[PDB]
Amino acid sequence: VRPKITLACEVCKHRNYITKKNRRNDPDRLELKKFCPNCGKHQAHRET
Amino acid sequence: PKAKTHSGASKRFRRTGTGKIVRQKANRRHLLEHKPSTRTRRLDGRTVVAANDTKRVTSLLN
Amino acid sequence: EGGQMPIHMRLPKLKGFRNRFRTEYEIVNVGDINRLFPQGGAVGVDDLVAKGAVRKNALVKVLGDGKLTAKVDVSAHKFSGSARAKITAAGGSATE
Amino acid sequence: GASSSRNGRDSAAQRLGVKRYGGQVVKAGEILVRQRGTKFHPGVNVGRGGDDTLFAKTAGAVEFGIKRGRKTVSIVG
RNA sequence: AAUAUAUAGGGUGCGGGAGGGAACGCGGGGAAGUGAAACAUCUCAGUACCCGUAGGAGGAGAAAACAAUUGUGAUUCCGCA
RNA sequence: GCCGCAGCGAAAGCGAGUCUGAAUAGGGCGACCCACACGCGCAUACGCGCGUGUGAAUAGUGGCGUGUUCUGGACCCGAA
RNA sequence: GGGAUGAGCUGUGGGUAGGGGUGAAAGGCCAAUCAAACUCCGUGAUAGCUGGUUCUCCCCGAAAUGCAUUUAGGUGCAGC
RNA sequence: AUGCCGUGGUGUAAAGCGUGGCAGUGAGACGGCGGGGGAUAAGCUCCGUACGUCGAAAGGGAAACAGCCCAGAUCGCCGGC
RNA sequence: UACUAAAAACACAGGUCCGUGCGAAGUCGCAAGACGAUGUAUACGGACUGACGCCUGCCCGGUGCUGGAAGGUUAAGAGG
RNA sequence: UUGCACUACGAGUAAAGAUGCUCGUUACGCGCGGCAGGACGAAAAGACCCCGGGACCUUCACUACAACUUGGUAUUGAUGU
RNA sequence: UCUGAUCGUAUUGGGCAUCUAACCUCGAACCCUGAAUCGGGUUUAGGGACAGUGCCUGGCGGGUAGUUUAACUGGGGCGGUUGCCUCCUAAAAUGUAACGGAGGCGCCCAAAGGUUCCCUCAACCUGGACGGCAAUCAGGUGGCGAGUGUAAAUGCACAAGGGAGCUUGACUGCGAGACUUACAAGUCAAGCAGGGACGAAAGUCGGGAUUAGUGAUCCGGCACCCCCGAGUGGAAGGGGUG
Ligand SMILES: *C(=O)[C@H](CCSC)NC=O
Ligand SMILES: [Mg+2]
Ligand SMILES: [Mg+2]
Ligand SMILES: [Mg+2]
Ligand SMILES: [Mg+2]
Ligand SMILES: [Mg+2]
Ligand SMILES: [Mg+2]
Ligand SMILES: [Mg+2]
Ligand SMILES: [Mg+2]
Ligand SMILES: [Mg+2]
Ligand SMILES: [Mg+2]
Ligand SMILES: [Mg+2]
Ligand SMILES: [Mg+2]
Ligand SMILES: [Mg+2]
Ligand SMILES: [Mg+2]
Ligand SMILES: [Mg+2]
Ligand SMILES: [Mg+2]
Ligand SMILES: [Mg+2]
Ligand SMILES: [Mg+2]
Ligand SMILES: [Mg+2]
Ligand SMILES: [Mg+2]
Ligand SMILES: [Mg+2]
Ligand SMILES: [Mg+2]
Ligand SMILES: [Mg+2]
Ligand SMILES: [Mg+2]
Ligand SMILES: [Mg+2]
Ligand SMILES: [Mg+2]
Ligand SMILES: [Mg+2]
Ligand SMILES: [Mg+2]
Ligand SMILES: [Mg+2]
Ligand SMILES: [Mg+2]
Ligand SMILES: [Mg+2]
Ligand SMILES: [Mg+2]
Ligand SMILES: [Mg+2]
Ligand SMILES: [Mg+2]
Ligand SMILES: [Mg+2]
Ligand SMILES: [Mg+2]
Ligand SMILES: [Mg+2]
Ligand SMILES: [Mg+2]
Ligand SMILES: [Mg+2]
Ligand SMILES: [Mg+2]
Ligand SMILES: [Mg+2]
Ligand SMILES: [Mg+2]
Ligand SMILES: [Mg+2]
Ligand SMILES: [Mg+2]
Ligand SMILES: [Mg+2]
Ligand SMILES: [Mg+2]
Ligand SMILES: [Mg+2]
Ligand SMILES: [Mg+2]
Ligand SMILES: [Mg+2]
Ligand SMILES: [Mg+2]
Ligand SMILES: [Mg+2]
Ligand SMILES: [Mg+2]
Ligand SMILES: [Mg+2]
Ligand SMILES: [Mg+2]
Ligand SMILES: [Mg+2]
Ligand SMILES: [Mg+2]
Ligand SMILES: [Mg+2]
Ligand SMILES: [Mg+2]
Ligand SMILES: [Mg+2]
Ligand SMILES: [Mg+2]
Ligand SMILES: [Mg+2]
Ligand SMILES: [Mg+2]
Ligand SMILES: [Mg+2]
Ligand SMILES: [Mg+2]
Ligand SMILES: [Mg+2]
Ligand SMILES: [Mg+2]
Ligand SMILES: [Mg+2]
Ligand SMILES: [Mg+2]
Ligand SMILES: [Mg+2]
Ligand SMILES: [Mg+2]
Ligand SMILES: [Mg+2]
Ligand SMILES: [Mg+2]
Ligand SMILES: [Mg+2]
Ligand SMILES: [Mg+2]
Ligand SMILES: [Mg+2]
Ligand SMILES: [Mg+2]
Ligand SMILES: [Zn+2]
Repeated sequence: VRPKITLACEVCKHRNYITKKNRRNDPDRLELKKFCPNCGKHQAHRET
Repeated sequence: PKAKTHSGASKRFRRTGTGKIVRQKANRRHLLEHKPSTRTRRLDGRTVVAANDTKRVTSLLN
Repeated sequence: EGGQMPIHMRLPKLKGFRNRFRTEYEIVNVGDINRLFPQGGAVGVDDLVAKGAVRKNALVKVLGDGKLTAKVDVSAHKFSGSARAKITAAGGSATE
Repeated sequence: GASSSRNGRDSAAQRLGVKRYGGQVVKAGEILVRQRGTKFHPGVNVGRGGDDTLFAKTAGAVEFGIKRGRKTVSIVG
């Protein structure tokens, strides 16, 4: 019910981050601004 | 005959230029989600074998 | 260690591999060309062996530790970057 | 025999308490009072910490005192 | 011979084999106790034992060889690596 | 042939440095003599930088002896 | 004391061999030994277990606690 | 109250610390004091104590009496306290 | 039960069930071969009750045994 | 069988049941026939109990193998439908 | 020429039936054979591409074989327990045992995180339509008796408790110096740089008031980096980072 999701970038698609969400409270994939070390700046991040 | 070296401990320890015996650090292979980045950075790199272990570790490399 | 997981199984393996094709070079500094050859001249790979500065039948490589004041014309494999400077700063040369 | 091991368990002692006392020269970063909560409060040149650890920010001598009821840990620089 | 071509089998005369030996050799069969602080993979160990079969020794051997851009040029054995 | 002669790094590789890193940021590992004269930016006298020494103390490796350890039955005796 | 014309007792000769024989069944018997015989070899089997370990003097001198353990009468590391 | 950490004086040879060689030990016992278990029973059991002794400590005293009190045997003496 | 147990234990004639159509089934053997048997279902082997008299009730869910093959799952080989 | 030997008893004390220690009490030295209370008498490195190892036995504990058995393929062919 | 049906020639595969020549017979006769219930050969009578065996493959398999079957324990068995977190025992630092006395944990939260600004509660007293001991309202008294996602302790009213706007630092590259410690581990960390969030600024932010919500190594899986690439160029595989 609390799986480990991974957060890939939206420009270079590198899987930079891993965290946990709830699956019944959040059926759709998270979107967060996080730092991308390849791009050198904050990009968007969805799940996979 | 001839003294065989321990094949396991020679894949885990090595020597520097002066004679210190370095090693890596545990707890950094899996189950890395709940470990914050202040912990996975403390376990990064190499450290010196402690002063109490360095007799048995030397005798397994020789 | 009495039963527990010992020091050579608690700890992870050292990372990486060992290169099968690594070519090692034997080391002479340019601060040893000064002390062994103060009159200068030709410094061959065979001349460094007989003076005891380097081993037999191996590839030499001149590095740049120390001062150089003599005027030497040294032939070697793979000169360093900072050793072509100190050799030509006295009037010599460096050929492969 | 009545198996009255209904309660036979404990945690590990956490080594809390005051670690550098008064009039004692410290370095930058030395942990002064490790504790649960703010039994002691940060004063001058003392930061709190993530689990209320009360380290040091500047070398000097440690002195304790009172600041409106809440007792403080300070460092004379 | 049955059965015809013929063979199986029989008669006669020449040569040879069998068995033994302390170790060594080559081909084949092949444990366990033990070690793993238990044990099954693995070890012990292709060891003990066993079978075939030699020779004064045997086996191997005259490149479907290595090597890596120059090269070495049958095999066996010892020292290194 | 072995050991000493340069190290760092997973390795390519570079080398009194080197790996990590965007970093002329910081750390890890490794090198690196002020007890004195002099010149010099110049420190109150005291020292960073840099030349000649006053001529700083380095150093390994092969035998033999001894203590311990390793592979073997391994200090000796003893099963079912 | 039980059988004593019977599923009787007995002589001589022969057969069955070790995870096998034989058993009107007790794990009985198989050369004074049997819940897997004897002899030789692997073999100087292994034993965290018990026992033993030989001349002298001089100086210093403990521990029986902590941590972990298929660990609790063993052992590693720390303390001394 | 004690104990504990820091610092400034003073005192004390065989104290402390770093790094190597070689260990043994990891079954403790009783006594004083503070406690848990037990019936505030045990020569009972489990902990604390810069507490002691035995273990590894002879000599004197407690009739005898590892653990209590006094005292620490280098050797000699038909000397004193 | 040779060597502490002779019994109520084992055997037994009698009973039932299951196996076997004949170099049988079962057993000793890697095989050939043998016993079974110079026997042929009124015989032979396996299991359990144990002269004789009166009798032997109910349960096919569980695990076996025998027979069946509708559908489910399932190896190598073919296929590529 | 046996460490010794000019080997009493009571009430004690001690590894908690003393010929050997303490305080007492009793006993002339040595033999021969008897008795069996103690010498924790003699014999068997406790068979019970626990700890470590071993054996053999069981089963719907684990992993294997003999035997029995399935299908493919070789031995393995021809003509029909 | 394509979807679909049908027909024809050739090739090959599966069933069923027949055939004989491989193979099979402890059916018979004859011969080696003088003496033969063995054996082989010839002929005949039946079976027949089945059976048997070889290689591959699934099933069943105490019939047999090698071994495991935990420790703690006021003797063993039976019962109970084993790791992490909080209290007391615990003798006013730290630490401290027993099958001593009490309880919790193997999570939950996309806001219950970051920041900025504002607020003060429970209980009680008086008044009030349905309305009651206690819903909502108004006023007094009230300094913490309420509250904190979750156990207890230490905290917290200056709020870490109640409310709202914007957000993603629930970051990447690191880290002087310390706590704890046999070792392996565990804990805290000012500050520097990149790139951000809130705020007028100062500044605070590397998850949550704090301490549990976990698992060494080995062997594998995926994404990325393009480091080695067994003659060379690739590839296979290995390596690093997450
Ligand atoms: C139990 O007492 C007994 C032992 C023999 S007498 C000490 N067990 C079996 O015989
Ligand atoms: Mg939501
Ligand atoms: Mg990894
Ligand atoms: Mg991480
Ligand atoms: Mg374990
Ligand atoms: Mg606690
Ligand atoms: Mg936190
Ligand atoms: Mg011969
Ligand atoms: Mg074995
Ligand atoms: Mg074995
Ligand atoms: Mg073993
Ligand atoms: Mg052993
Ligand atoms: Mg020859
Ligand atoms: Mg290296
Ligand atoms: Mg550096
Ligand atoms: Mg010698
Ligand atoms: Mg009579
Ligand atoms: Mg009579
Ligand atoms: Mg009679
Ligand atoms: Mg019996
Ligand atoms: Mg006998
Ligand atoms: Mg046996
Ligand atoms: Mg052997
Ligand atoms: Mg032995
Ligand atoms: Mg002394
Ligand atoms: Mg030790
Ligand atoms: Mg112990
Ligand atoms: Mg102990
Ligand atoms: Mg004790
Ligand atoms: Mg006691
Ligand atoms: Mg005491
Ligand atoms: Mg007391
Ligand atoms: Mg006791
Ligand atoms: Mg003493
Ligand atoms: Mg002792
Ligand atoms: Mg004494
Ligand atoms: Mg005395
Ligand atoms: Mg006396
Ligand atoms: Mg006097
Ligand atoms: Mg008898
Ligand atoms: Mg009798
Ligand atoms: Mg019958
Ligand atoms: Mg048969
Ligand atoms: Mg019948
Ligand atoms: Mg039956
Ligand atoms: Mg009966
Ligand atoms: Mg049925
Ligand atoms: Mg007398
Ligand atoms: Mg007496
Ligand atoms: Mg007496
Ligand atoms: Mg006497
Ligand atoms: Mg007499
Ligand atoms: Mg008598
Ligand atoms: Mg008696
Ligand atoms: Mg006796
Ligand atoms: Mg005994
Ligand atoms: Mg069965
Ligand atoms: Mg078949
Ligand atoms: Mg077949
Ligand atoms: Mg078995
Ligand atoms: Mg036990
Ligand atoms: Mg008990
Ligand atoms: Mg305390
Ligand atoms: Mg205290
Ligand atoms: Mg519980
Ligand atoms: Mg908010
Ligand atoms: Mg709040
Ligand atoms: Mg996270
Ligand atoms: Mg650090
Ligand atoms: Mg910034
Ligand atoms: Mg702004
Ligand atoms: Mg910060
Ligand atoms: Mg929490
Ligand atoms: Mg492993
Ligand atoms: Mg290639
Ligand atoms: Mg790849
Ligand atoms: Mg990194
Ligand atoms: Zn990106």
